[PDB]
Amino acid sequence: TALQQAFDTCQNNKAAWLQRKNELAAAEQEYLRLLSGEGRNVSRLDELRNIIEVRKWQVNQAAGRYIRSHEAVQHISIRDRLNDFMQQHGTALAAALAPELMGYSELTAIARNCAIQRATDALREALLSWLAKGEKINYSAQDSDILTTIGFRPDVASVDDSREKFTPAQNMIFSRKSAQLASRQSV
Amino acid sequence: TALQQAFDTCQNNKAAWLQRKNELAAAEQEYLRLLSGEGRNVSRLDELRNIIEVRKWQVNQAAGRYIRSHEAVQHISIRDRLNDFMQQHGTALAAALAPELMGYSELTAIARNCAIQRATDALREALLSWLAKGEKINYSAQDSDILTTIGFRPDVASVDDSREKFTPAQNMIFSRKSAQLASRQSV
Repeated sequence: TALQQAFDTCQNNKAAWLQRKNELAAAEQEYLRLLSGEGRNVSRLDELRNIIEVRKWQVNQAAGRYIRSHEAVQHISIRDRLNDFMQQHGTALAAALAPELMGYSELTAIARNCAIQRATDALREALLSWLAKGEKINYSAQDSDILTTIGFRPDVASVDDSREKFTPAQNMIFSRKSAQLASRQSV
Repeated sequence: TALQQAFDTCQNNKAAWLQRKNELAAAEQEYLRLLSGEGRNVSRLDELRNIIEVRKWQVNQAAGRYIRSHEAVQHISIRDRLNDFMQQHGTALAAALAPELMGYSELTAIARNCAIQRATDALREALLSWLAKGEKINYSAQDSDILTTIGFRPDVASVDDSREKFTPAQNMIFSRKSAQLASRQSV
């Protein structure tokens, strides 16, 4: 049931990222409205700029968390699907790889690594040959709905908000500022 | 049908390498016979040493040629077996690997390479799990005999005889010496 946990964790990350995005958008629009209002509220403008930047940092963090959760759920789905496929086709698969897979138990570390590398890149070449002809690849029937709901790739609105990286000092400063802002807004 | 050409090239390499080995052994035992005797055949001993050196070089070259041919025939057999198994179960493997394999045709170079790497090392992890659970696998049914006469690995003699390497200058000098020796023996 770990796949369901990954799925709904990704859904929660999507929800949190969207909530952060609309909060930032509302703060941006009210900041522009107040700036265009010819108001003598310099302190108000400064603290709204601070809120804007805190919201941007929170949006970046949420987008990164959602992207990593998407990667994790895709990876676990791949693990399970390939695991059952290989569990069912393993006799033929290892028969096709007998010349460099037998004796794996007693082979040395360097020999084992060389053999698995040769098997791995030969299988890579086979995958490339199969993909060359240009057919259509479909989701597994058991796990089609979850992958369709999650999507093949994360939304482009999640990668453009994570293209810039924050230094650890910036990260901790923004964490303190966000905590202070949350405490102030809670009152 | 190149597998048969690889296999009888392997057999011819047996012929050549065994001929080099037993000719070198005969020359070595004859040299030791003449050295043990009281005969003052210093020129004979010198030319015998030259012959022994060029025969060791020829044995090394033959062992290297065997290693190359054996690796080539194993690679061809692996490619053919992967082609057959992949044409058999590509739909299932694509259903397993769909989360990052569909759309590969229109993806950019870097994305294509990253997806290939992720699929490839996921398959490597699956193969490691199969090896870990400890089930033994025999050779391919279709091509069992061709790859069981040649053996799982090249002979230990072909390995330790080819362990030492020669710089290209040594290779060309030894080629010239071998040509001169062949010309002298022919007449």
